[PDB]
Amino acid sequence: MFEARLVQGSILKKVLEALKDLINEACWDISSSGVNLQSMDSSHVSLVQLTLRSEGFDTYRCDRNLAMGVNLTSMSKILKCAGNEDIITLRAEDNADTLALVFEAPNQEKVSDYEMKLMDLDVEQLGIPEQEYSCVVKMPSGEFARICRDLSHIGDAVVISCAKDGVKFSASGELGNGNIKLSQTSNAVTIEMNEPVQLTFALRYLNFFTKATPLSSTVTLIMSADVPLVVEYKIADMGHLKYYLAPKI
Amino acid sequence: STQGRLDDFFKVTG
Repeated sequence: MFEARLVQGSILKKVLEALKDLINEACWDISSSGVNLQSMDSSHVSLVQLTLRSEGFDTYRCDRNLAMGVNLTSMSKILKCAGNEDIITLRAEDNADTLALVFEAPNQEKVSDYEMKLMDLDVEQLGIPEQEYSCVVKMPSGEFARICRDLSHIGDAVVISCAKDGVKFSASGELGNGNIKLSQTSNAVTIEMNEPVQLTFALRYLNFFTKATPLSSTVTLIMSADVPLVVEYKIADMGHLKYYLAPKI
Repeated sequence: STQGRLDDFFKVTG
């Protein structure tokens, strides 16, 4: 049987709050090492890669390696029924068509048991050439979210450009045009440029990603010429949440 | 000008 117990249930709540809007269906890969997930939106414009190492769990067991197809909308709803300090436990049989979620209230007197149904899914194989670390940006996750929200009012897309003055985000609309410039001096925002890069992206998806903001204090942006953008959030020494995004033209 | 898809950059099969 599979059994994964997590003390900080907030993490799982936060995870699905991030995915549900970006992705509806997804397959959960389980192993002796931990929990992983990988799926692309219907438009294949974006890809998600989740990693949750077993060592992060208070109690972990996985006899047989699994691949659980799931409705993330249906699954996020169940996690609404969880509190931010409920110990969450996931449970399933070696041959599972259902997934069991158990929330333990900290009051030590309330225990919820939700059991959801799985779906048969067509998984995708990939496919990735490893990044040229042409331009990399470490900065507060909130600030990134703010930036994406601001320019979302201006236009439908953003132009990101690197230099050693720093990195720059630009949007344009019938209203006007706006440019936010970021410079390094800490320490905190950090810009490591090896080459000047310049690409365009859709703000819609960036605004989806930023709902993963609560997971990390910082966000990382790996950018390379004519290859998809990478947006990474670390998950408290438990793993990482990685967003891939395809540019335009 | 036109939104790209990851299949154009990554190798996708299923």
